[PDB]
Amino acid sequence: YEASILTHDSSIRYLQEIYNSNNQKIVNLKEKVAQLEAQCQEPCKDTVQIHDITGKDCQDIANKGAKQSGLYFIKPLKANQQFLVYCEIDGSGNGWTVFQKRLDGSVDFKKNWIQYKEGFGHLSPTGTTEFWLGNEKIHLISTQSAIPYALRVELEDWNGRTSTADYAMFKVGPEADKYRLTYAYFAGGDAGDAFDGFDFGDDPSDKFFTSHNGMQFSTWDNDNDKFEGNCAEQDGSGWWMNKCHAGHLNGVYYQGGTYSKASTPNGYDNGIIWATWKTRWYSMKKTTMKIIPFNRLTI
Amino acid sequence: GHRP
Amino acid sequence: VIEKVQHIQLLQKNVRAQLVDMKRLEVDIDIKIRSCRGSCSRALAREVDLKDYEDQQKQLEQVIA
Amino acid sequence: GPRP
Amino acid sequence: IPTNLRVLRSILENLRSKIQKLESDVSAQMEYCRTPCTVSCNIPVVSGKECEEIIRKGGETSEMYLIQPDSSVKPYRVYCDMNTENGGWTVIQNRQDGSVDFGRKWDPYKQGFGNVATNTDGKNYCGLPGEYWLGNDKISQLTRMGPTELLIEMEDWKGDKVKAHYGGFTVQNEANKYQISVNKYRGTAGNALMDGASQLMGENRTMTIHNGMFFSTYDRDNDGWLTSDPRKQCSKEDGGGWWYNRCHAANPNGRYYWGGQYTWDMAKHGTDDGVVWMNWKGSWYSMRKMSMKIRPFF
Ligand SMILES: *[C@@H]1O[C@H](CO[C@@H]2O[C@@H](C)[C@@H](O)[C@@H](O)[C@@H]2O)[C@@H](O[C@@H]2O[C@H](CO)[C@@H](O)[C@H](O)[C@H]2NC(C)=O)[C@H](O)[C@H]1NC(C)=O
Ligand SMILES: [Ca+2]
Ligand SMILES: [Ca+2]
Repeated sequence: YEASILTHDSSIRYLQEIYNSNNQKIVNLKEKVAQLEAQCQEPCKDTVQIHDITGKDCQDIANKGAKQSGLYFIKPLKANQQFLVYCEIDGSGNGWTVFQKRLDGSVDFKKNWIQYKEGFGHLSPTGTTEFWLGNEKIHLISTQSAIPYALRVELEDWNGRTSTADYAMFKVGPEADKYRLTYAYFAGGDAGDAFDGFDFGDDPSDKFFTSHNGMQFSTWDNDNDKFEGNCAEQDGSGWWMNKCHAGHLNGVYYQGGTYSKASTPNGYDNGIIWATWKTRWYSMKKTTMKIIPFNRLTI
Repeated sequence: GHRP
Repeated sequence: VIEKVQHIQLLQKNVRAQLVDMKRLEVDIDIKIRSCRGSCSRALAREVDLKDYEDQQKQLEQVIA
Repeated sequence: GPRP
Repeated sequence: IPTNLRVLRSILENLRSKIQKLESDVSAQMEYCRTPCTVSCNIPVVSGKECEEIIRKGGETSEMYLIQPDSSVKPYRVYCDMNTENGGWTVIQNRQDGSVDFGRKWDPYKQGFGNVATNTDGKNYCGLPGEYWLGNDKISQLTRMGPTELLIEMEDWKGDKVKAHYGGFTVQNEANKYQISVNKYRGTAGNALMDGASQLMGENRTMTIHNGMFFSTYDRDNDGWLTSDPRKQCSKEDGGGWWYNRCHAANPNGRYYWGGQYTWDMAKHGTDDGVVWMNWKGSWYSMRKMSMKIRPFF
């Protein structure tokens, strides 16, 4: 209401007090702001981590002490540079180098030559993602000076059953020879030797024309199969085609397992099939192709 | 900016 | 220039300095807190309003005259 | 995939 | 003295309360900072010396990739832009929110800092870039591998975009104070690196050219500002590590001001720190988005 001139003397000092107090609090706040800063420099912690141990392949790593399955860097002898791979290390010192993985249809496998050559998909530290490691790498890993390799295929239907198929002296050629697939023989497997062809019952040569040992890798943009048509193209995949296939792991992902000639764009069976274990109209739920030094596979 |  | 009039002049230059000073800490803190979003679990959601600071700044000067 |  | 003591009390009490709000807001942040943010970036299979090789190897999606410029150092994560202008762009600097602090010392600027990428929501891979500075040693090495062009992109808080290309971009090693060199400019954001601050004349505009400058950080003065006051360094004021001259036309690594518009009485040292690029919005506008990406020339 406009106090007396005698109020001024006191009222004026009341400001000086809260003003100075304010100042102090500001000095202490700037301090705290300084400490908060040392708290906000780190980046978010990434769950996916790559291990330190490296070798010529997963088995080398598994033999250097590696113990848990995960992402590692490997570098085969003749490899120009190292590359990230997925290693499966069981409790017996076995280290598998996985190069193909299907499990949900997340990744499209209708890729071109180069893509199948360099690889595609994603490597996850828990083997829960689909991918194609890459023909070139597969070649390097399976052709290291005097080291017989073995290939294991693991199937899993939409019921819960899981079967395997093994191949001794597995190998993939250089690009010069279209990464040709070859092996010494079927090493057994309750999944069946679908690499030896299948008597589909549509002709006398079905066996021969659907066998894979010796086949070169083929893609829509690079046909190297034994068929005037384009296997890789009509079946929308990248694979060691003949005319065309008994096994088709990089095939179209069909949810459920059962698909009809109508489901396909061009009648022919183009799913993830393996003739010696299921019908040509049954696509697998989980697919996995891994290799390891042969001598390592049960002596 | 500049520091003339 | 009187006994108190000199005091009141210093409290003007002081609150004017503190009014601009604070107006800054308010911005500094807004940036510093947001810059924690890429480190910490979360960043306290907030919004600055320089209006109140500007309103008072123009408000002070009016009386300082 | 036995092509005719 | 009449209604004067009246106002002076009102403002001081207001500030008092405002100090209570900030003390309060800073306490919360401190607690939330007792635990980190997190990401889960499954690494893509295809890799290469850099993004250009990856795109050529068939990596056609913009996400985080692992690249190895050379057998020397171990592979490191980077964000690849495979969509802007034929892709193959390796992001070396990114700004989009104010999540990461850029006012760091020399070492963090040398090793790199920030988040390279974050999860795309519901996805196992990180297809979104975060805010980050790749690292000086890394940037220098990429440029010296061969001719490198530089693409700088930006956007205001309203959505307008402008780019600043450079046919030649190089960064010398640490021994040479990461000296920067660019040329063959073009684009719509204005050549702020070579020519200098567009709105300045003669001598003034020159002291704002970055080309040829050395990299400086608030704890390592290599600016084109010859002075004696230990507080008059372009990195201490303007905040953030950059190829400051005297002081800048472009402040890509400046303070991220929300809203864009900002003024001298908001700035810490009253300077024009803030994601600025004068040649387009002037000295008092902080871009909403700011990024620097490289790619082999040809
Ligand atoms: C170079 O800039 C300086 C700094 O002044 C600031 O920047 C100017 C571009 C302009 O925007 C000013 O309003 C800013 O304050 C100029 O400073 C001159 O300094 C002298 C000596 O103190 C003074 O007498 C002048 O009036 C100032 N500038 C003028 C003529 O208005 C300087 O003049 C600028 N010179 C050039 C190269 O343009
Ligand atoms: Ca053919
Ligand atoms: Ca200096």
